[PDB]
Amino acid sequence: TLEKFVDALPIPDTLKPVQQSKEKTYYEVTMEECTHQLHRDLPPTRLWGYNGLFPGPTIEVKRNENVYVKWMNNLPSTHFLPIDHTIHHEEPEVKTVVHLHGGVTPDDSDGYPEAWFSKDFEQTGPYFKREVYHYPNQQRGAILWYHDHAMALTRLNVYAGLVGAYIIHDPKEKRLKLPSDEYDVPLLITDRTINEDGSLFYPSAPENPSPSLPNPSIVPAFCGETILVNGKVWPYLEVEPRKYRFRVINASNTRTYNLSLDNGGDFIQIGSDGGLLPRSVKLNSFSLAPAERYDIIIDFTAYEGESIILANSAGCGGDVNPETDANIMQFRVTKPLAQKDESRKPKYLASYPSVQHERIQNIRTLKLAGTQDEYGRPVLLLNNKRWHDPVTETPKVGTTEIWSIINPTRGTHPIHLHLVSFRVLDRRPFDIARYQESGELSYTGPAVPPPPSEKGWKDTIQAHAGEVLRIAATFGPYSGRYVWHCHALEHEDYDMMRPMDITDP
Ligand SMILES: [Cu+2]
Ligand SMILES: [Cu+2]
Ligand SMILES: [Cu+2]
Ligand SMILES: [Cu+2]
Repeated sequence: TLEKFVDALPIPDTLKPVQQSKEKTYYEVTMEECTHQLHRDLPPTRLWGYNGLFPGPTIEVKRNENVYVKWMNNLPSTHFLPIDHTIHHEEPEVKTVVHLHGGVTPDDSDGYPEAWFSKDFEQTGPYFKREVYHYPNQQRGAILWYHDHAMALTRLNVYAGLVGAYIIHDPKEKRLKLPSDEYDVPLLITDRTINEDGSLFYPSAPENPSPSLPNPSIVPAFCGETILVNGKVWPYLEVEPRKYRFRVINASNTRTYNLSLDNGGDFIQIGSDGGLLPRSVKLNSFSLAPAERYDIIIDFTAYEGESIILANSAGCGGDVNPETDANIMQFRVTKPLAQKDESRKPKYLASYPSVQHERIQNIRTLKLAGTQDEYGRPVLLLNNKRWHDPVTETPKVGTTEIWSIINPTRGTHPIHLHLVSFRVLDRRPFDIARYQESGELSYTGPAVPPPPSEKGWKDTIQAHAGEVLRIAATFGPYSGRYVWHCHALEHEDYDMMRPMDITDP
């Protein structure tokens, strides 16, 4: 296997605006097929990248900054990864649309899966309205990220390399003196399988495919043989002996990570998907499913000279392998201090979400289910509805709902709602067999409130097997057509995604 920790961690450059005034910031980002070396010992890999980079440029904005991004497709007319033509029913082969994950965004700038476009916008999907997306950024400071969201192609376009970081800085948070600038570093984690010739491998069918299966065929899960951070295989990062802030993003298709430091050191979590936690949390490990973000401080002050592995204990399709996927990256505490560490790790960070006292307008019960298709493949469904079925999740703008998510399946699903961030209320285990036979919900234990890591704002949430997860969301400030879905991309594409209409009655 590839030798670990021989390439330095890339830190994507921050994107520069094409035009900027006090009133408007304007960016242009063009999707390009390019080649990049992913490891010292590999030939360059053909990838799809925003501005031809993998990951894409980091975009940094201020809270309330009036931002526009013209996302453009300049990709080849043929994909290089295997397309399954049976999962969606003349359209172009390569369709793209950019979604700002976590963005409080008007609906026509949200990257609806059917708002896709081909090269130069030559062909556009039925929900396409505009070329230049508008991000008003009227939301809490947080780690966001942007990625492709095209109908029935999301798992492929994201795997190809179409992911990047987007950070909203709220100037009100500056007084906290959290590690900043060079000491504030995004970590986009993506698992990949790479052929000897350097080319990406993505499966064209399940292992030992039934003769009944189409070719190519979608698979329900992808587990990569190798882990990359910021577009390099098992990299090292030279750090100063001081406090760093890391914006940890799971940009993988399926894989969940459970992260720790191999010297037994602690993380201090300061933020979740939706921004700063009300109080900092000391953690020895944390779970990170697709699309979740952790905003953490690691304090290297006492560890000068040491090499510390960011390790992983979560399996993907089996037990973790000590020599491969148990490793994410390596910190080397060998960079001389550039200046005094004047950063802080404060306990008191932000207002509790619980200060809010919104009236519960609706309690929405939702189930994670699915069926089997004519080929014998599993089709994962929210409420046993297809993406194309008439909309059923129709919250009213400005109102608050409790969503009760029932998971009788064998696995976790990282459920994501567009537009909003939400509070986690509790998780409660239930009798799966009884639910499957009668549809009746019989609890097998008391409700468990969220751990401190989940006492802030979330937008992607692990709904574990055999549990009912309750979340509370206020639907706004915008009305329009959004979505909600499982963020395991293999599930999302077939067919665990539903429209979500926020109505203005
Ligand atoms: Cu996303
Ligand atoms: Cu999203
Ligand atoms: Cu799923
Ligand atoms: Cu989405």
